[PDB]
Amino acid sequence: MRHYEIVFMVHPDQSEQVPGMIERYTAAITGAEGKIHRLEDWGRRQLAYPINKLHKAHYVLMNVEAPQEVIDELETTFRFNDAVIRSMVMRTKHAVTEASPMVKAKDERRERRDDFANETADDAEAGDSEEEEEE
Amino acid sequence: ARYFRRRKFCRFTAEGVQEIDYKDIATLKNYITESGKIVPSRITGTRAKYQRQLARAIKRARYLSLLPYTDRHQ
Amino acid sequence: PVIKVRENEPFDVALRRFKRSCEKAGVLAEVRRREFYEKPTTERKRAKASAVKRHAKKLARENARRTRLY
Amino acid sequence: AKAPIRARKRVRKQVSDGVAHIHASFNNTIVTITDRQGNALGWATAGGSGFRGSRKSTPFAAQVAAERCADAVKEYGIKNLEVMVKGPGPGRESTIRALNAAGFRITNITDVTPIPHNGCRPPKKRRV
Repeated sequence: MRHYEIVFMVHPDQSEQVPGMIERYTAAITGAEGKIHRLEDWGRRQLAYPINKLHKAHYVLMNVEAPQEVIDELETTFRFNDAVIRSMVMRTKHAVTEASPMVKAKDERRERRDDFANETADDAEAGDSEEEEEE
Repeated sequence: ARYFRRRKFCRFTAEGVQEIDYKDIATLKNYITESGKIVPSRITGTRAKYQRQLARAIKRARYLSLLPYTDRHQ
Repeated sequence: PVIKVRENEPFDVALRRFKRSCEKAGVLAEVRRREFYEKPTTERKRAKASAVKRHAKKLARENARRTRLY
Repeated sequence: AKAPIRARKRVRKQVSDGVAHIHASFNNTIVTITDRQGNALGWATAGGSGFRGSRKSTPFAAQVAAERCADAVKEYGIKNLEVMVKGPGPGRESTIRALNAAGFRITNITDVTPIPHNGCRPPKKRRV
């Protein structure tokens, strides 16, 4: 099998309803003798054009070992979902060995790389736990 | 004596052979200005192979909506 | 036009040296022209080329200055 | 009540603060003071000061646009500005100098010219 990496997006209203998605995707990869090496949240990002009449949306990142056809299959699942509103999937990628790696990139998102339309607190109920003494 | 004080991706052959990766958008922030421009090799602290590889990852993250790309946003 | 600044209302400090968006600015390189593989270094050698009496006079000043024989 | 004063003792708003937005254009300069939410309160121009394209495009015409715009907002009780500028035109500091010299207090000057990631094909002047 292959090391993979997955990005996918949901609305801001769904940024604390994304762990319920990550449960199913995890269970697809663990079902396949694959393992989750990292799970991470990139938070709310600002959009050049409204999707379904709203200017912002929520990004998440997973980092895995999985068979490549699982991540073929999962890139297609995002692309067939209307709640999952855009993805990118990329071949031959792995997690960091670091704990809480993502907190420093959450910090970058809330500062210069959104337009901060929505509270930090709902988007942070996704992905990597912000253990600030590990990072 | 042996060994001497290396520079970023220096004194070795088997580092920065393959690309410097985009997922660390917090590290990528280091290599952009306050107008979302790329900084060249002499500023990232790296040589030609590694800067070409940085500039692909920097590009990637900004057009993925993960890294700053101007002083402005909407 | 004005860039961004730590300054207290700069308008009485005659800055122009960085104070552009396009006007002698770096983004003027693809704005309003063709691609030109040769031009942008050719046009340096050409611009310099005609003022040769004034060029040669500074060169001659420096050769006469440099020798400590006066 | 006495008979009223020869010049006003009072002024109907006192919002203190605003932004002078300048569009220093390739043929003109336009100055507008707006409240902090961007609703414009009054404006004035280079070109309306008796100048065509050929003279309205200068920092001296722009210098005068700033004075007529400082007068345009007098009743809204603003005195404190920050400044935002866009467009290729030279109406970008002589304007500010005469803006501050028409009884306002400037504290910041910032650019708001939009710059692209390559973008679309540019407009043409002198077939350039």
